[PDB]
Amino acid sequence: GPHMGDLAKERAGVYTKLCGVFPPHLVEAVMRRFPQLLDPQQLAAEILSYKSQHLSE
Repeated sequence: GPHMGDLAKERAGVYTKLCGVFPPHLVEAVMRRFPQLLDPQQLAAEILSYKSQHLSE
């Protein structure tokens, strides 16, 4: 997927729901991880690891 155009519609709705699944500081970050894949549940998977990696003892 070299070109871009339809992704705008996905990220639009996806991000909207992200506000109800995770905070902005997270989404805004994870969004950089999957610049080609923007999903409500998918983004959750990445965050699950990102958080666990920065979890106290």
